[PDB]
Amino acid sequence: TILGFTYEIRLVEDGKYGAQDDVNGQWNGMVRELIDHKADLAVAPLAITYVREKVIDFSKPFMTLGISILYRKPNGTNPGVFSFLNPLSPDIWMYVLLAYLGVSVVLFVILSTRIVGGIWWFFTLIIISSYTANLAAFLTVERMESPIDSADDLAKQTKIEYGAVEDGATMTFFKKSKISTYDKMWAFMSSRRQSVLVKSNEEGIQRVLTSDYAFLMESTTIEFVTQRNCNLTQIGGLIDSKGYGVGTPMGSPYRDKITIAILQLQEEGKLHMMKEKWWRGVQNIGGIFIVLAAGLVLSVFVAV
Amino acid sequence: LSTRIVGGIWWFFTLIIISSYTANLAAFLTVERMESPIDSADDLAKQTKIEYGAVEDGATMTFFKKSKISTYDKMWAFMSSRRQ
Amino acid sequence: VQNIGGIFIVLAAGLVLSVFVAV
Amino acid sequence: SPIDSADDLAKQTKIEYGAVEDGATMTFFKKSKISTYDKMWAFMSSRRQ
Ligand SMILES: C/C(=C/C=C/[C@@H](C)C(=O)O)[C@H]1CN[C@H](C(=O)O)[C@H]1CC(=O)O
Ligand SMILES: C/C(=C/C=C/[C@@H](C)C(=O)O)[C@H]1CN[C@H](C(=O)O)[C@H]1CC(=O)O
Repeated sequence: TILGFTYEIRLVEDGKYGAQDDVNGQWNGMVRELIDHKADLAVAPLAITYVREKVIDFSKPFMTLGISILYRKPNGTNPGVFSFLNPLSPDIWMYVLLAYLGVSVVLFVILSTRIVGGIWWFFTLIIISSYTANLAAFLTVERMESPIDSADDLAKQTKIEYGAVEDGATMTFFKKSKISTYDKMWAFMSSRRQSVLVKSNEEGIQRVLTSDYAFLMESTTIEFVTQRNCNLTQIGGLIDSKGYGVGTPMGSPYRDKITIAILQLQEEGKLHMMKEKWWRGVQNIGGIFIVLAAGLVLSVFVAV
Repeated sequence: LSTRIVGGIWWFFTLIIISSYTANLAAFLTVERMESPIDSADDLAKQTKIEYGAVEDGATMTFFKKSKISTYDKMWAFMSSRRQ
Repeated sequence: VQNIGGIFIVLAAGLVLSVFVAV
Repeated sequence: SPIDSADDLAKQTKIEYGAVEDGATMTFFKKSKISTYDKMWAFMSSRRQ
């Protein structure tokens, strides 16, 4: 509507983006389809990398983004309704019930009262001391466990599997990266090549749903997969800033008018409205209150 | 015996809520005392959670450019990779 | 168990001693 | 915990450590195949005075 050109959409024959093979230097995907002038405009969301900018021409990026880490929501901890069997296991509960039965059967025949009260005192103090120590240890081992906040915590671990789509920046960005943690990421990608280098974004989503997987993927599509699926989460900030631009052949005379039109659309903020249109659209303690209420209503029922 | 068991469950209730309070405070104090901040120059070059940079190009940046230590050189490469 | 069973054993021995006191 | 070997002081930083200025003790962390000895070299370079 802003330039008056008529256009026809044709699917590329291999269904993949612009990459190259190192065995011959031949590009394939978007770049090979664009150097031979088979198509002119590449509106498909390509990344503005370095070597793909060097080979073929890009417009100005109409929006920016980065790579980030997709993870399963760690919602495995929930007390729920009652469920106080898990803290202070019922072996201890039947032990103290047998102790209460023993003091109840001694209570019929009862200088004796002072020592019975004393042994009851330090028995209850030792029991409550052990329970407070165990609960404090349990809370400080639960609180010292944290989710993987960013890429450094994922670099510290190796048990949770991680990876990205095969080629297309990601690990080819990591081999063009001298950061030692990201060098360890690239060494992991080389060492664990044969399991997690899935090209499809569907199975890269699907491996997070089934397995304990982290998936390195585009920060824009985080919004789409979190609007669709509410069981997923984003961890980490933004690694490095990239963008989505328009792919043109080298020396295309239309490209200057295309980026002037992109800046004209961004002058009024035209992109944001259809971006939002297409892209948006203590209980562990609570049981003892019920226990005290049941005991109070039992005392009320036996009092009358 | 009814007043005795009401007093017993009252002492038990305040006992268990102070027990949970002590466990919560002990966990909070243990996490706070085991938490340590960053002070060394290697404590920023080790992870990517903290980003950093110099004022501009010049004596700050050319010292890390000439870093043969491979400790300032690693953070130099990190800040060089995302100079924008 | 372990510590708790030993505390139970000590409690039973003290109960036996209190019965011996009560005679 | 008390100190047990060089890997425990490799991650440690509150206890400073060093060696002779010029000698053969330098060349263990000048050339090494373990990154912990590189961390001790970083410890020497940060505390060269
Ligand atoms: C998921 C993906 C895979 C690319 C794979 C390689 C082998 C390719 O065909 O260039 C694409 C999606 N669009 C991205 C882009 O080009 O911006 C690219 C991945 C990426 O570069 O972040
Ligand atoms: C035992 C020893 C002691 C230190 C000597 C220094 C203080 C000196 O007089 O230069 C020597 C042995 N040869 C080493 C050297 O090559 O200087 C040095 C030990 C070392 O510092 O590695």
